[PDB]
Amino acid sequence: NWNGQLKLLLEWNQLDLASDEIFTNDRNWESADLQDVMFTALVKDRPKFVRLFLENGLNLRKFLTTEVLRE
Amino acid sequence: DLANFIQENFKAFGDIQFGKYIRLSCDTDSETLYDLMTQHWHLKTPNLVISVTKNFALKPRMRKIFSRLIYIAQSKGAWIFTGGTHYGLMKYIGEVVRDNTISRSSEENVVAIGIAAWGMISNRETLYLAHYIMYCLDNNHTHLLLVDNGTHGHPTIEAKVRTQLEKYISERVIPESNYGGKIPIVCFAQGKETLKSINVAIKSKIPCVVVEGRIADVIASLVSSCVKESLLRFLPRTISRLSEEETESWIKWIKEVLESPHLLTVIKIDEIVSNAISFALYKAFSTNEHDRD
Repeated sequence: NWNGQLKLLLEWNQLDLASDEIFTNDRNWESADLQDVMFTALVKDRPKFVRLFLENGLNLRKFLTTEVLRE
Repeated sequence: DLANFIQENFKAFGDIQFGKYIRLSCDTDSETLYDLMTQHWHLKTPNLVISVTKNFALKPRMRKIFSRLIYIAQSKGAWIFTGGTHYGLMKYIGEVVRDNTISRSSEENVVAIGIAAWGMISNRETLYLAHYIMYCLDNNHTHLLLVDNGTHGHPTIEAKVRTQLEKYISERVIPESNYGGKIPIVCFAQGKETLKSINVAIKSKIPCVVVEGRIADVIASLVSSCVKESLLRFLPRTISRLSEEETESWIKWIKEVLESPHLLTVIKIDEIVSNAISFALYKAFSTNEHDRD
């Protein structure tokens, strides 16, 4: 369950460690997987993590639906 | 006229807009293929690159490396070779190509010239100029030559014949080419498919370049127990899927790759790409000793 392991490291603002452990080539991820993490990433003002999520194939125009903007 | 003539010989090949592509089954003469490409259109090749990559996540620097590679190919005038259009690294190459053309335009152009099989792709209308709508393809590549004859589930069938063509062009001689009649050829490694193609390349006496998480990383680490240690270090999950005897086959292939040191070349962590390419070429030119005098 790499998602929870990622959530914990997202709480504390730690990038260098997270890149290595959760973002290696063996495992895979898609935007559908990362939408919720992205939402919190934006809300809590975690910029470098937004960079990390955008580098690894997160389509931003697809993520911003009108409901998310209302929220 | 000539196109309709070719279809009869092959026993259909228009252009898709939304470049020109051709369909060939297999065993086509490499000389005839190159002659047709020159006859119909295009021009001679001062230098052509080949790359073998299967999803992979781009890194902050890898994009710089490959953008520089494509810029150099633009500067000199070159053909690039890629396998299919499965999105990933090759799709990024296509995007860089498309960006470069509009960025510069003016004189000259670059060609991707991708190669793949008929079976892997989804169905498409068969001729004149049938439109195409998006196992998958990339829009950036200019032309893709089609291979693999008649198959529906055969995987990586074209991967053989592609290497064959990669060997042929070198043999062709052009006077006053600035390389003594031998057009240069270089391989760039981004996994297992690249490993096999490296052995084919070396057997064809073609220098290759390897970046400083796959076979390429194992090759860099190298710079029996040795093979197994590097293999286990490079990829935990990949080795487990392979059977024990497949590891012996991997040992044999790695031994073949390391057999000759001079042809192979390695990058080290702005102009590093250009320097590596030139260095690779230079080693081959130096081995013969005919350039020495």
